[PDB]
Amino acid sequence: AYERQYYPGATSVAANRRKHMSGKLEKLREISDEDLTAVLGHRAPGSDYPSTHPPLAEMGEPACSTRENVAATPGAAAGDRVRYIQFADSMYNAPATPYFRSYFAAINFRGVDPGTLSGRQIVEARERDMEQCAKVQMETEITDHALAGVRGATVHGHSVRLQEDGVMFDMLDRRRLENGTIIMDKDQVAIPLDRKVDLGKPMSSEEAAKRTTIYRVDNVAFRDDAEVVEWVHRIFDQRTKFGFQPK
Amino acid sequence: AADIFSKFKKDMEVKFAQEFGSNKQTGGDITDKTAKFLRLGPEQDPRKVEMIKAGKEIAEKRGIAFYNPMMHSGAPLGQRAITPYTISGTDIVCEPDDLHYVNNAAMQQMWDDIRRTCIVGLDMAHETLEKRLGKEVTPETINHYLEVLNHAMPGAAVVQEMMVETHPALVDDCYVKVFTGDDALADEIDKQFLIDINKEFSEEQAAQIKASIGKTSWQAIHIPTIVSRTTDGAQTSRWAAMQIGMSFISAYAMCAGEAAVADLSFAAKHAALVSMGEMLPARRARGPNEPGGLSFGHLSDIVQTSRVSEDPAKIALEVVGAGCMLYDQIWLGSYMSGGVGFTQYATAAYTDDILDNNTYYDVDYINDKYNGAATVGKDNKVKASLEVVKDIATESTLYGIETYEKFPTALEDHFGGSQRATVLAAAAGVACSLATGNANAGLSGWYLSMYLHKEAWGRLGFFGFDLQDQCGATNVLSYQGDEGLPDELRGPNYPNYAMNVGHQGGYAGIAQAAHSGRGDAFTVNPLLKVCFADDLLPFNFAEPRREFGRGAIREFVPAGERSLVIPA
Amino acid sequence: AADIFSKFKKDMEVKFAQEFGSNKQTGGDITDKTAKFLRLGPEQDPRKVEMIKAGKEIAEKRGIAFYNPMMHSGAPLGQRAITPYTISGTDIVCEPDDLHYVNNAAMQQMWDDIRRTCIVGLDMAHETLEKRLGKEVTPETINHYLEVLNHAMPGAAVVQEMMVETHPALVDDCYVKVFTGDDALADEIDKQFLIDINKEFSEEQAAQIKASIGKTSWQAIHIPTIVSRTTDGAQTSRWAAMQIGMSFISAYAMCAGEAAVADLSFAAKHAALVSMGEMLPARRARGPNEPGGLSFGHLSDIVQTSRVSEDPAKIALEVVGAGCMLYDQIWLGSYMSGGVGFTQYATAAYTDDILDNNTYYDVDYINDKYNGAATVGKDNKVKASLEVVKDIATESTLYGIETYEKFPTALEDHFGGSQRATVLAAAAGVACSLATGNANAGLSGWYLSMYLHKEAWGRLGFFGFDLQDQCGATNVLSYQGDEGLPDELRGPNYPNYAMNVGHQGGYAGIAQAAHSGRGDAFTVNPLLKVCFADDLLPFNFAEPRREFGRGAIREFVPAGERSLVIPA
Amino acid sequence: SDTVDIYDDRGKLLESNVDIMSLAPTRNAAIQSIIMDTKRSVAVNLAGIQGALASGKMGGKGRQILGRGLNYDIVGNADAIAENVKKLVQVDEGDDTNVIKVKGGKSLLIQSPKSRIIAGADFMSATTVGAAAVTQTIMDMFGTDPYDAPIVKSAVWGSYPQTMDLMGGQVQGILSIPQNNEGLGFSLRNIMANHVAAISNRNAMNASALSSIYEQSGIFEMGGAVGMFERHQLLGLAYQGLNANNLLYDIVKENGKDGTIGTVIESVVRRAIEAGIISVDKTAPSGYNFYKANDVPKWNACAAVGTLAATLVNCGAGRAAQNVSSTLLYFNDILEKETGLPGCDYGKVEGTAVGFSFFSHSIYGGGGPGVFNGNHVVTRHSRGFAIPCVCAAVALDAGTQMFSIESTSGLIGDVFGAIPEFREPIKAVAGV
Amino acid sequence: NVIKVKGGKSLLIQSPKSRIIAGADFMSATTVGAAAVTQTIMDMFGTDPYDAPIVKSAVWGSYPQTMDLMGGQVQGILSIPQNNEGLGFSLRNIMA
Ligand code: F43
Ligand SMILES: C[C@@H](OP(=O)(O)O)[C@H](NC(=O)CCCCCCS)C(=O)O
Ligand SMILES: O=S(=O)(O)CCS
Ligand SMILES: O=S(=O)(O)CCS
Repeated sequence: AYERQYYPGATSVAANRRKHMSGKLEKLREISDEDLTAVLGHRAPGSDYPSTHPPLAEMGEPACSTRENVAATPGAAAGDRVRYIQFADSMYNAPATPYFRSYFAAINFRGVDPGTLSGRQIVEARERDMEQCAKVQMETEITDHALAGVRGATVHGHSVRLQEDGVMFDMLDRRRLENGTIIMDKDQVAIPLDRKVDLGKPMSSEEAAKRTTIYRVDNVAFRDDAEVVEWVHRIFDQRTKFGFQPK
Repeated sequence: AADIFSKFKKDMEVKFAQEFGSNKQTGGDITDKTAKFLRLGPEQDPRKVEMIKAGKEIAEKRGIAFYNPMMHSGAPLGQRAITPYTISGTDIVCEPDDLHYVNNAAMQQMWDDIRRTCIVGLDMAHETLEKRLGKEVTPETINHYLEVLNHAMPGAAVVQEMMVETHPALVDDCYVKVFTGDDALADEIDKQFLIDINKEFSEEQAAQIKASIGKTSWQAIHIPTIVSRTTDGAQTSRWAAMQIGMSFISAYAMCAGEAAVADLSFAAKHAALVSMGEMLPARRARGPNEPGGLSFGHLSDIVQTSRVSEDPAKIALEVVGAGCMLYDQIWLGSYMSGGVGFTQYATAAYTDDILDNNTYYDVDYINDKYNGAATVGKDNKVKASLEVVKDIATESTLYGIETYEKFPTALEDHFGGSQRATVLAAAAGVACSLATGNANAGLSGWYLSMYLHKEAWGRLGFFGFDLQDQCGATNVLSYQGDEGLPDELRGPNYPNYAMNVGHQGGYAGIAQAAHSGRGDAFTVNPLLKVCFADDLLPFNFAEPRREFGRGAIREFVPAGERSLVIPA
Repeated sequence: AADIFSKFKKDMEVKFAQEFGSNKQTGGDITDKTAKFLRLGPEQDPRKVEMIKAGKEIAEKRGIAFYNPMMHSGAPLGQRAITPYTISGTDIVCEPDDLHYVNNAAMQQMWDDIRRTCIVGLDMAHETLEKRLGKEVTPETINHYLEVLNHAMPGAAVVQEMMVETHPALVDDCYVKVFTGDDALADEIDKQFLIDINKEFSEEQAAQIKASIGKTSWQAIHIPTIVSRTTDGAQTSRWAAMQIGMSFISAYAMCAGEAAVADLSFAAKHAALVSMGEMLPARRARGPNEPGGLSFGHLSDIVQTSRVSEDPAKIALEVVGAGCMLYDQIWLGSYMSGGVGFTQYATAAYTDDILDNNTYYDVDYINDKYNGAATVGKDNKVKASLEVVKDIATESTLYGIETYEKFPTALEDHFGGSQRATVLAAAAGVACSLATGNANAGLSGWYLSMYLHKEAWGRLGFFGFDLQDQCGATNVLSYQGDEGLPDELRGPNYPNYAMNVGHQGGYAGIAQAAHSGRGDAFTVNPLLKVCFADDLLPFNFAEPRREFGRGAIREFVPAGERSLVIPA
Repeated sequence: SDTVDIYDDRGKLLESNVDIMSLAPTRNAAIQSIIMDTKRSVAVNLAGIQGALASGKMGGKGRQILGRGLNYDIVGNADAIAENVKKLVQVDEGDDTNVIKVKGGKSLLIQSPKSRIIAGADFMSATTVGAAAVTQTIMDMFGTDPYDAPIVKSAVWGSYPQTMDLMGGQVQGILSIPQNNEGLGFSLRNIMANHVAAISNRNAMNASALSSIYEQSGIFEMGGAVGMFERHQLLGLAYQGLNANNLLYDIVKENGKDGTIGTVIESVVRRAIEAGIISVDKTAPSGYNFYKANDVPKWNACAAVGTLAATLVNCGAGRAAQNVSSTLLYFNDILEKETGLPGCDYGKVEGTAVGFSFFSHSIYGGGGPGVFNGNHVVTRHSRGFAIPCVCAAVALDAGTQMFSIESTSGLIGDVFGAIPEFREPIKAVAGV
Repeated sequence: NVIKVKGGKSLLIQSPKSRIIAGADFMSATTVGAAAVTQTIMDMFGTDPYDAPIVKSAVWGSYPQTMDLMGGQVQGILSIPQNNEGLGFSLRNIMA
């Protein structure tokens, strides 16, 4: 029986990376089912999930061992559309970094299609399955809602200087600090919501620095986590050697 | 190095801490992590205002919708500050839009000057005249041939009666010069036709070129830009061959169309032709002399900085700039896609002295740790190894990352992860090439940078940025058929490289760096190095980055315009 | 027919019997077999004088030899008379040099207008939004999408912050319109975006088009000429697809980059794309939308004369003119060779009403012998046979030959046998197509004309003129893999046709003639026919020959010039 | 001497103690039979020809030649046409020529005798002779006038030879045309993923099996399996492609109910340690164990199996093809971070997956997983270890794609899916 | 069959028929031949991994930047398949 170790390193950043990868994330706030559906913007809150094809139980499936041995998710079974949740995360110590959101999704959720980019990270999945993953990302420490933002388009901000109130720039102003709490009053493609969503009080810069999976020279320097630099060196060496001759 | 670091900081001050147009960025500390975003929209930028006005008027005039910033989702461009770019190594401050290739005649002309150029040997042609016709080829007959050729090449007649011809005013950029590794012949060539290798290159570099090509003679042909623009790259070698054939017929009193002429044709079109680049496979089908066929070594040799500078980093950096512009803005950003395209994917590597800062830091690090290995020399280089690559590339990348982190202005500047990846990896790769004299050690450094970058920030580039970078380290020293290749011979059609921005210009700089560190005359082809050692070409290939700046400020005069035949 | 014969004779008078410039051709009978040759040289022609002066000054300025008529073997051009050309069907008298494509903005723009154009279906993209996202597509969402698209397509941003964009003043010729065989949808499209099939075509032709394409909707995309000139033809479909993708993302509030977007990409780039032409094999390697891939039916449909004329001969003759210009002057005369090129190989088919004379004689002959078979109709045609081809093509060729013999001016005009062969065979082929409604009966007539021509004069064309013509008759009705093909689907890459001047424009006219004689809306592709039924394009595809004349008199305004960013 | 036991798609033992060298495309009779049949066979759409003849719609998108209509009952004469086509396609009486009527006469399977492939440089004779046979047959059967011959010809051949292919024609094979090859030895890699899934009848593991056979036959023709690289590629073919030792099946099964990309990594690393293929090289201060591969080609094969197993689990759970691009990326990326060992193909599966993800989620090109193939610029880079997963992913899709199997590969699946060795490739290679 | 010709200045490399039987076309003769020579030189002369690209391109030339082995040292009687103008043309691409 193999116990996964996930990631090297012995700093707070490496420890936080293992927390994200293993899905051991502290719940910090609550979002209702309807508010989650509202911010995602794929259907009216509380409405039935639209479908892209009939339920598996209705149309039937080919009989092969994989379909028999691999259980379809509730979203696949229902024939849901594949929809998404996408985040931008500030490089100024947002808890999340793009690759580690994707690892979080790949390791802890079934039937997911994560994508990593510098300014955006996305999980595509059958809509109801996606909402399960979305809820954890919205509620737990993997997201600070000042330093991050749910953005399905026009994502610019991850590398831009922070606003003086500690909130990451949004071209389309979907969420901001109001009375010491983060309010989101548009969905992730910036269509105004009927009801604004309280995404809770932001982390202090101090707490963000402790919870972040990003290295920075003025918090926890990458150079100082020798194990992770060595890991890179070992992967590099081995890839180079085995490309010449796999021995 | 200190001077470049000061230049980088000045760039950040100009870009972020003093107003550009009406963006109201009237002050600030370039190390500050925070900023105020004014939500001014596109009107903060005078070029954008000009574009909006033109878009409105043209839409009204032509009767169908056109440029309109309000069609942008959510809000128009410029909700944060629209800020300028300074061309690296210069004080030329540019409107961002003026660096889009469509808006920049210098950028378009650099490509036209490459596209409309090929090199054709003379020796085979002369052997043909000697063997088949019994003709005696002398300096006199060659000089007469060259004057006939420089009449014929732009599109003028030498044999038939009742010919129409191209208007000289439309094709004034078309000409043919010659060069030769035979010093005795070079002394006899009418100087108006000669690219003098002994004059244009240092004694060491001239020796390398002449030893490489031997006592052989070559034509540097540049066909009309207006023709290149009407047609394509594959036009070039055909155009050159037609008028070479006509000029041999006329100058040597051959039958105007005999069997021996066909040998001159095959010599000019195939046997003694050197193209800028070769054809591309079906999915990206293109004939010769298109950007995808242009090997990284060939671009390094078209760029003339190696001839006029003794600074190996400067030489590499000019090639990076030229390559990022051509390969990303015109090739990948237009030929292979289009639209708004990839201006700033490229500008990150030739503006605001950020790449230069990382690179010159590396040079000092290498010189300090490796007994001046980054200074010009062939016998002061470090043996390429995994150890040396890991040392230099890791140090390079850590410094570059720390600079982005200590200067939030630099991070906002290169806002895309791909831009930062290109800069960090280019510096690391160029550094490894400089220290080792091994271009593929440079490639290894490039890929190691990407790997360190990814783990440092938990992000790298865009969705498909590191297809080649994850295939990268393992394919550097592979000798498998479609994997192995020296970087000098690699290019945009090397399978891993065939798609994605942010790389090809860097690889060209890495190829160049391996040879500039050695003081080599060329990176892979002396024929191209000499061909473009010529100030008559409209684009100054010795200063490609600065040329882009001259284009931005509308002081670059291109060839190929049609105002002569256009109404008032 | 009488009126065209009078135009022909008038053209001979203008060309030969009244002096042009200072050529001193002040009199003479156009049937005279003799002339005096004054040995005046190039100075007899005012354009040549202008060119000489320009070449002299530019050579002096740039410091290397240039245009100089004295470099011509033996003597400079014009030891006989340099005489003008009149564009057929017009009174536009041209300087011969002004009809070289390099010197003619109308010719260059015609190619650019074809090169920068592609057609992309909307239905599959709409089905993608429906199925994957559950989107409802309405005329409202389509009209919004189209306005977003016409902002985005020229090179402007709709999603990202901090984008640079193409200057609207440089790309004002770029736009996207739509057309649809769904009348109900057509009624709801904002008219600024619509190519109205019912408005632009007669009711019969509109019915044929709508029956052909069904209730399907299409985008007619024309990307910027400045981009087309910087890049190539294979650029066009990529450019179109990029901005179609961005506009669907923006207009329908998709994720800016999700799996469904890739389906839109494949649809735009492959599954719902109609190119002007397909890629070419390795020896003449080129991607899509180059002249070699442009089938004869496709050119016939790009040319818009069929829509605005009821004269089947006129419609075929305009396609011949457009084809001879494009295929011989730009394609074979530049892309595939270059230099002075093939201006007069092409002008022979669209100047001095010689081809028109032979063709209209044929129309009268056919109508008188075959109960008006050359008048517009589908049920009045003669069954294609060796009998009918032999009758029409023999009569056509004998008349044309005898006209060259009765008017020595006509013979001296078309001084090359290839020119005469193109004219005689085009007339005979168009005639056979008009009479039968069978384009390959037209091809048979073309080849028979060549065979009769050869035996009549003991000569035909240039050295390799009749490679395809000796392969011709036998390959017309072959059904072997690389031999058989309807003329409508043939093009410059049909193996026999791949090399030689004086044919491809004729074959295009022959393809058109089979369908113009029937009154057909199109020759092979309704999508191209409707795409170019649009007066916003700078080139008037309804009258290509006259447009070449507008270009010769410097009254054609091209797109894609860079004046805005060039210094004064 | 590396041997494996071959298990089928349902995890049942087929053959024990099979030398992996016997599985080489260059030695294996079943694989060579699949290659020969792929080379020598084409599908002809008879209903398409009939429609093209009647309407003039031939030669490409939008094309129609007006006024040249021929009303031939092609489909109603399908049996007589098949018979005459066989007479023309065959080289000797009673040879291995096979012409079969498909879908009630709407299409034909035309299998040239192997003699045409033996006497040919490549595989295009199947297309050219097939098209010629059909063209001649229609010309004779319906008494076409010579001046209508061009119409009958192009109904079958489309725009060839103006185009390089039979664009807008009615003849298709599993392969493309040789000129579409990006590299040398790439012909058998230019097979659309939707084709393979169609032929497999949407059986995921048989799809990845057949794809593996094609891909490795390509790598072998590329000269990418010479010397030490032969064992390297054959371990991959055996384990990832042919379910060697039931490893693929067992890993999928134990992760099938609740498994993710992440749990498949646990299965792969646990089994690799159990087999002695990898062991701890060094333990860092944090407790992190850096591993070393004791058999590098075998470790690569473990990673190859894991990549496919993760695809079957993650695409299987979603019944969605698109999950394959991220699966290939993150299985290998996360595997490297778990172990300190390089992922499959030493980064090249991960790399392929990065661009493959991008070009299946962006504006720039590509498309859904089904359009990709080993000759595609996006997905060529890995040495055969990525595309088999793509074929399996496409097979598992329940209906999320615009460019589905039916859309692109309906004719191919109908014409070729009935060939036993093609539909059951693991059983074919095992010798049943 | 591998034969030394011209006193060792060149080799004839004939692949076994099995490589042609298992192949779609004929390029396996070139790629396997070149791969065999490349591997043999790498081993025989103890080439350091960072010099492997130089040994490889001495044999393969500019492949895979070019579609052919341009500037390499391997030739056959045929060309490469992508140079075919038509379908079935490979055996026709042999210069006189
Ligand atoms: C719509 C897509 C999906 C796709 O396939 N391509 C896009 C868009 C496309 C469009 C954007 C133009 C427009 O706004 O209409 C163009 C210009 C290509 C074109 N069609 O001309 C482009 N990308 Ni993109 N794109 C870019 C970038 C990026 C970076 C931006 C990150 C940030 O924080 O701002 C991210 C990827 C990443 O996170 O790494 C990115 C994504 C995307 N890129 C996401 C949209 C993301 C968003 O919603 O904002 N681009 C860059 O990082 C720099 C270069 C820059 C390109 C323009 C230029 O080079 O000047 C542009 C290049
Ligand atoms: C993949 C391929 O596209 P297709 O899948 O064939 O449609 C290819 N495009 C590109 O590689 C475009 C690259 C430049 C734009 C993205 C840069 S990161 C091409 O058009 O030939
Ligand atoms: O967002 S994507 O990485 O697909 C495109 C970057 S320009
Ligand atoms: O004289 S040749 O027929 O070879 C060339 C005609 S332009």
